[PDB]
Amino acid sequence: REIITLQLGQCGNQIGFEFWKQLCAEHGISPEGIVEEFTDRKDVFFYQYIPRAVLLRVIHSILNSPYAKLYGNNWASGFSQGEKIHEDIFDIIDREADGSDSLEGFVLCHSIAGGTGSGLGSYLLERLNDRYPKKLVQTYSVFPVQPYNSLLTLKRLTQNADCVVLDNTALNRIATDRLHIQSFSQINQLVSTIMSASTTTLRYPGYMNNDLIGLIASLIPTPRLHFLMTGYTPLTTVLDVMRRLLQPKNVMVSNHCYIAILNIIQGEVDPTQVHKSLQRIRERKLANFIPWGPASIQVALSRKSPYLRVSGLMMANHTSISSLFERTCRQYDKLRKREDNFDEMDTSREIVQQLIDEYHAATRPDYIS
Amino acid sequence: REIITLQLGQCGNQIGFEFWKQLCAEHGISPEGIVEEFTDRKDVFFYQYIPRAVLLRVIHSILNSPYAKLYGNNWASGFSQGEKIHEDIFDIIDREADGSDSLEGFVLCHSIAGTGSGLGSYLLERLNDRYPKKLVQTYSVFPVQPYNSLLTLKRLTQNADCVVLDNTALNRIATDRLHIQSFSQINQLVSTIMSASTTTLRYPGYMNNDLIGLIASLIPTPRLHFLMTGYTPLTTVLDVMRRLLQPKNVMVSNHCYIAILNIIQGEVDPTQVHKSLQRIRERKLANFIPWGPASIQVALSRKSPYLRVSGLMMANHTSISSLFERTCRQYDKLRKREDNFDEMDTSREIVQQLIDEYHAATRPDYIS
Amino acid sequence: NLMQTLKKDYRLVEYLQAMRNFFLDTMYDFYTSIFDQNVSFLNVQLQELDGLTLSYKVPWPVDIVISLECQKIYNQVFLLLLQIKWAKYSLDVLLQIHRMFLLRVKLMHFVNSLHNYIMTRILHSTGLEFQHQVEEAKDLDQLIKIHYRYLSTIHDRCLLREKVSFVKEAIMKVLNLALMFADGWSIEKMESDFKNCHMFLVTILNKAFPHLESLALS
Repeated sequence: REIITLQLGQCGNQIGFEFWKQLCAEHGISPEGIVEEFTDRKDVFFYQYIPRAVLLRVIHSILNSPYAKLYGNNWASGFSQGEKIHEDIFDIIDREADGSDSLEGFVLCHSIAGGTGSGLGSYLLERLNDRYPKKLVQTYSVFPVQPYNSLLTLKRLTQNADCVVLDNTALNRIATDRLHIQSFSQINQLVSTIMSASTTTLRYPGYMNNDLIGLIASLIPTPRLHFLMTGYTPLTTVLDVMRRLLQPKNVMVSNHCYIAILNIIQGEVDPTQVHKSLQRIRERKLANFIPWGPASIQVALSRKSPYLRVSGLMMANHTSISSLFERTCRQYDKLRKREDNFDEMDTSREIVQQLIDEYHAATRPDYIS
Repeated sequence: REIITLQLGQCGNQIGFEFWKQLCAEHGISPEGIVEEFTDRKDVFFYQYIPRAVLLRVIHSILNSPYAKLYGNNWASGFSQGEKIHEDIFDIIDREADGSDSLEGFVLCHSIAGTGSGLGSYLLERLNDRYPKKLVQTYSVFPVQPYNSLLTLKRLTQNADCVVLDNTALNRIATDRLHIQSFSQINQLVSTIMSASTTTLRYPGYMNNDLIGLIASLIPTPRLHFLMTGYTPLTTVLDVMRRLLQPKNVMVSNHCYIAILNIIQGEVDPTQVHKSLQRIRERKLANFIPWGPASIQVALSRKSPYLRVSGLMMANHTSISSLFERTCRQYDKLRKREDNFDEMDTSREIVQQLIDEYHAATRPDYIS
Repeated sequence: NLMQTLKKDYRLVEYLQAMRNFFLDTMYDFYTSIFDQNVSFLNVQLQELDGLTLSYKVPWPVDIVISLECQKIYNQVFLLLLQIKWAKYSLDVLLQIHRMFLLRVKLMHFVNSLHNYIMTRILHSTGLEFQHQVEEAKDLDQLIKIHYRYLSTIHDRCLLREKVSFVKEAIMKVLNLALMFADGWSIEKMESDFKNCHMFLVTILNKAFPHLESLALS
């Protein structure tokens, strides 16, 4: 069960290469895509070694790197181009699907703010649901005329992508306080760390979590509540790492309660005291939950790359993420009253109203019906 | 249940740092905030190790110390500057208050002699505003100066939940038993006074496992919330307490006590303490209020093994009224000697009430 | 030889020290949660009017020492101790109008003096002697006797065995004044009761067997 990855837009093509140079480094893979001598299951991302990537000016910058053998700005303008290269790119996609044994999902890296992303990323999600109906489409989208590109795209991600947001505002903030940078070339270093540890349990043989479905299904209960958040603490026991997760000082975000938590530990900690850590957490009551439905806090273990100490990544499903939408849609209404049909942008505002409504109604004891 | 410290002005930052020096010296914590290998519950005064310190020119001096790993002159001037950074400092408090699991108290080290007295006046009214269930104890230090002093009293008379430290009496001990004549030396005793005061909280015992457990035994009424301390050792349990009631040792420059609390940190035996109280009563070296049946309390503790019989005395003595009346007289002195100038009269009225209660507190008819 | 291999290696002595420690710090936070019930709610609190039976698990090598009828006595003193911590903390957590405060010091003293008597003068005097005695254990049997001569005496100094309705009830009924006065936060009708029961307390205890005078001062 392999996952074909697609990368669109400048931001998407940039984070992917930094995600690729990170992944092949964790394994014994030379930049020439050849194994070096120097158990780790490597089939999920690599084909027999070539990564199952489809990259879509910046391409020249990638081929000039020593990793060469590894393989306008308006929403309307980006879409029009899509329909014109409709047939051209799908043969690239289709041939990769038939080549794989049992294709499972579609990882996509794109930015709503990015024009190409706001035009070409939006078009694929409708076509991907049309051609292949039984394939999950999960995207590592990243939030930043600017509000327009954002809200118009959110209209597609709420009905097409069945499943992670990365806000540049919080990322640029974290860069100043604990990294002291002031560029794009520095903040991307931490972005790659998130995507890498996000797919840790899949690349190493474990007991459960052997597919993308094995991670998402516990998080998303309903087709509407399909937005997640990440948190990376190390920038030592099992109880030490969790107390740093729940602090909003490290989560890249700018009543309210979670839905379900997934914890990923990449260290060699003694797995006996993890049940002791959870007990004290329930005693302290550090995070609020939903009363309506049964939910639990989960944790998983794995092994750090030996060829390269405890790290940690958390997957959070919080209703506070709705506020970020409101801020955007608020600015959208601000530009609507100041400036062929101008109707598609009207229905898009209405459908996102349901999403923010669903979350604000989710934090009530009567979210059902 | 933890207590957070706040150091204000040059004085408060000085006395707190040296107190944090000796406290880290007593505990098995190296200066670099890293545990040393070489029994003590330290979660109240330490976070896993970084102290819960809120410091407020001397900042450079603190950083220059090898302990860098451990983290005008008008009263109205301080009051204005405090409102300017209202949310600036309270975010640091809130990130730690809500960052603390269950906060218990608020200790304050400040001198009412310039800007710390004004800023300290700002914190009290502000702390009572937001936190209504949090204890506020102030380790104020006493000696144009009469003005700044009397105002802080007006604020301290109704805001703080609970210790006088006058420099003059401390200046006396500086020459008598030390032969110095220095600021860097008098505080050496102040840190010893502070550290030994909370020994029962840092080393758990049977009694007195919370700061509210110690103070409320002394304070009879929220108006009479002023205390003075004693530290003679500079030998049985009877030898200690008798050395404590001598006025040569009390850090204060008819009358009677309200209640006495004693701290014993040596290896004394609990067989002889109840008899020592008897000889104190029979020989009657002290008198109490004629109205309420007053008692003397004493607690046993354990000295820091990482560091001999020592002891500390906490007192509520009505003779503290005289200290107020001096600055009070000094205020009436400069008032007729030299935009509203009306608040200064309001402060003079309330501090008159407290003194007039002291003189009546020591009478057989304190009722009504 | 048996006592030698019993200090470690089924360390019976180490287990005994913990026993009288997890009751008689840690147990401060435990009771404070009970001030503000359910039988499972307490367990997670512990693992973090007169009931709360407490027990423990003892391995066979020490089962013969800490018998089953020994658990109840250790439980007996724990129940009574908490009621003292209760009244002591209830009158402490708070902070003719001011006339109530004169009823506070006149009372917050008395319960405080009693607490200073049971813990320090009894629960720490015999405790200091008991440890100095067990460290010289030289027998299977006498270790039971030196131990059984520690409960049956601490249950006598702390007046709980006999003369209950003659003396102990007096302290018990005046403890109800610590409950009634705590909730209200009639006033004149309290001192008429308080000055009576307290004088009833001294005019009854005046019969003093001799160790009672350590508190008879007040």
